[PDB]
Amino acid sequence: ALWQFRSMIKCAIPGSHPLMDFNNYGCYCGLGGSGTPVDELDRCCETHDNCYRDAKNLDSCKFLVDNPYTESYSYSCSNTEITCNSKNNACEAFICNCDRNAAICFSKAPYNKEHKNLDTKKYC
Ligand SMILES: [Ca+2]
Repeated sequence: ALWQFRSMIKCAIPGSHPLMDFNNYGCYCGLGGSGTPVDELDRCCETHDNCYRDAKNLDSCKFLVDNPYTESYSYSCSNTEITCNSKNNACEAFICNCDRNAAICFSKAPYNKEHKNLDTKKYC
Protein backbone atom coordinates (compact mmCIF):
# COMPACT_ATOMS: atom_id res chain seq x y z
CA ALA A 1 0.00 0.00 0.00
CA LEU A 2 0.99 3.57 -0.88
CA TRP A 3 -0.92 5.85 1.65
CA GLN A 4 -0.09 3.18 4.32
CA PHE A 5 3.71 2.93 3.45
CA ARG A 6 3.70 6.80 3.21
CA SER A 7 2.93 7.35 6.96
CA MET A 8 6.08 5.49 7.90
CA ILE A 9 8.00 7.15 4.85
CA LYS A 10 7.44 10.53 6.71
CA CYS A 11 8.99 8.75 9.83
CA ALA A 12 11.79 7.35 7.46
CA ILE A 13 12.42 11.03 6.56
CA PRO A 14 12.31 13.05 10.03
CA GLY A 15 10.30 14.70 7.54
CA SER A 16 6.85 15.90 6.37
CA HIS A 17 5.19 14.99 2.95
CA PRO A 18 6.12 11.23 2.23
CA LEU A 19 5.72 11.81 -1.55
CA MET A 20 5.80 15.44 -2.84
CA ASP A 21 9.33 15.47 -1.82
CA PHE A 22 9.11 12.67 -4.54
CA ASN A 23 5.86 13.18 -6.79
CA ASN A 24 7.69 16.02 -8.58
CA TYR A 25 11.44 15.13 -8.18
CA GLY A 26 13.51 14.51 -11.37
CA CYS A 27 10.75 13.07 -13.48
CA TYR A 28 8.22 11.33 -11.13
CA CYS A 29 9.51 9.78 -7.85
CA GLY A 30 6.85 7.55 -6.21
CA LEU A 31 3.72 9.16 -7.80
CA GLY A 32 3.71 11.30 -10.74
CA GLY A 33 5.21 11.66 -14.29
CA SER A 34 6.24 9.03 -16.93
CA GLY A 35 9.33 7.48 -18.66
CA THR A 36 12.65 6.91 -16.81
CA PRO A 37 14.35 8.71 -13.69
CA VAL A 38 17.42 10.93 -13.01
CA ASP A 39 19.00 9.97 -9.61
CA GLU A 40 20.00 6.74 -7.88
CA LEU A 41 17.12 7.83 -5.62
CA ASP A 42 14.79 8.16 -8.65
CA ARG A 43 15.75 4.54 -9.83
CA CYS A 44 13.83 2.98 -6.81
CA CYS A 45 10.83 5.01 -8.23
CA GLU A 46 11.33 3.48 -11.82
CA THR A 47 11.07 0.10 -9.93
CA HIS A 48 8.47 1.33 -7.24
CA ASP A 49 6.29 0.99 -10.34
CA ASN A 50 8.23 -2.10 -11.92
CA CYS A 51 8.04 -4.31 -8.79
CA TYR A 52 4.90 -2.24 -7.59
CA ARG A 53 2.59 -3.38 -10.40
CA ASP A 54 3.19 -7.16 -10.27
CA ALA A 55 0.75 -7.72 -7.43
CA LYS A 56 -1.76 -7.74 -10.34
CA ASN A 57 -0.02 -10.78 -11.94
CA LEU A 58 1.12 -12.49 -8.65
CA ASP A 59 1.59 -16.12 -7.70
CA SER A 60 -0.70 -15.30 -4.73
CA CYS A 61 -2.86 -12.44 -6.19
CA LYS A 62 -4.38 -12.59 -9.75
CA PHE A 63 -7.94 -11.13 -10.18
CA LEU A 64 -9.35 -7.55 -10.77
CA VAL A 65 -8.54 -4.64 -8.51
CA ASP A 66 -4.95 -4.22 -7.16
CA ASN A 67 -2.83 -2.79 -10.05
CA PRO A 68 -0.53 0.33 -9.14
CA TYR A 69 -0.95 1.38 -5.42
CA THR A 70 -3.02 -0.65 -2.77
CA GLU A 71 -2.33 -4.12 -1.11
CA SER A 72 -0.36 -4.22 2.19
CA TYR A 73 0.52 -2.78 5.64
CA SER A 74 0.42 -3.35 9.43
CA TYR A 75 3.66 -1.66 10.62
CA SER A 76 5.69 0.41 13.08
CA CYS A 77 8.42 3.03 13.23
CA SER A 78 11.51 3.42 15.46
CA ASN A 79 14.27 6.03 14.88
CA THR A 80 13.16 6.13 11.22
CA GLU A 81 12.84 2.26 10.58
CA ILE A 82 9.64 0.26 10.59
CA THR A 83 8.83 -3.45 9.72
CA CYS A 84 5.95 -3.90 7.08
CA ASN A 85 3.03 -6.29 7.91
CA SER A 86 1.81 -8.97 10.42
CA LYS A 87 -0.24 -11.40 8.20
CA ASN A 88 1.46 -12.40 4.81
CA ASN A 89 0.66 -14.41 1.74
CA ALA A 90 2.40 -12.70 -1.26
CA CYS A 91 -0.77 -10.43 -1.89
CA GLU A 92 0.24 -8.14 1.06
CA ALA A 93 3.85 -9.31 1.90
CA PHE A 94 5.26 -9.24 -1.71
CA ILE A 95 3.82 -5.66 -2.12
CA CYS A 96 5.26 -4.77 1.39
CA ASN A 97 8.81 -5.93 0.24
CA CYS A 98 8.93 -3.32 -2.61
CA ASP A 99 7.23 -0.67 -0.28
CA ARG A 100 9.78 -1.03 2.61
CA ASN A 101 12.92 -1.46 0.31
CA ALA A 102 11.58 1.83 -1.24
CA ALA A 103 11.38 3.35 2.45
CA ILE A 104 15.17 2.44 2.48
CA CYS A 105 15.82 3.99 -0.92
CA PHE A 106 13.53 6.92 0.15
CA SER A 107 14.91 7.53 3.65
CA LYS A 108 18.53 6.97 2.55
CA ALA A 109 19.76 5.72 -0.98
CA PRO A 110 22.67 7.57 -2.80
CA TYR A 111 20.32 10.46 -2.24
CA ASN A 112 20.16 14.04 -3.74
CA LYS A 113 17.53 16.53 -2.41
CA GLU A 114 18.54 18.97 -4.87
CA HIS A 115 16.75 18.13 -8.15
CA LYS A 116 13.33 18.41 -6.45
CA ASN A 117 10.41 20.06 -8.17
CA LEU A 118 11.71 19.81 -11.80
CA ASP A 119 9.87 20.11 -15.12
CA THR A 120 10.59 17.11 -17.37
CA LYS A 121 12.59 18.73 -20.24
CA LYS A 122 16.11 19.02 -18.86
CA TYR A 123 14.89 16.55 -16.17
CA CYS A 124 12.72 14.20 -18.37
CA1 LIG B 1 6.87 6.93 -10.13
